[PDB]
Amino acid sequence: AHEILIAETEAFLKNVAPETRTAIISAITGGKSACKSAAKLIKNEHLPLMSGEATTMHIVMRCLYPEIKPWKKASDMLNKATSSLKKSEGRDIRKQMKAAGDFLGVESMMKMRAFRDDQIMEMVEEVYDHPDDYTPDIRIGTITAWLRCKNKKS
Ligand SMILES: [Mg+2]
Ligand SMILES: [Mg+2]
Repeated sequence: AHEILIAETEAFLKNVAPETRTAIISAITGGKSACKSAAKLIKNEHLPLMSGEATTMHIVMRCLYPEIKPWKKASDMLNKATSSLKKSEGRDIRKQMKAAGDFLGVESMMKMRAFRDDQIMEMVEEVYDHPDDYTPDIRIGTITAWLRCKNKKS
């Protein structure tokens, strides 16, 4: 569903410059080495992105290629954003994510269970903190659904 992911990332980045957006999108669709390089560029904050835009893009990139190490700024952010969740609540979310299977499943899970922002964000934290615990379909689906949610507020 990486095609839909790319589309949502493009929309998420609509307000940045072309070359810049083009540089990011071209890299993330350019293979593992290209995406890795783009993630390093992102975390070093050389591009003129807002803090939230940079962390969002690093999450997208690590979700695509989990060999990319975690950026503390993004990691810490997801921790704070979900700090009010009981461990039991997160346990339920892990199971439900897995059972969701793919993008359509994950989107449906978020909507039909009327998830709060913190619950959505716990799904994103699961894929960012523990990408290897989830299939590519779940990682991409979760991040796509998350980006779709944000873009609908634009
Ligand atoms: Mg965490
Ligand atoms: Mg958490």
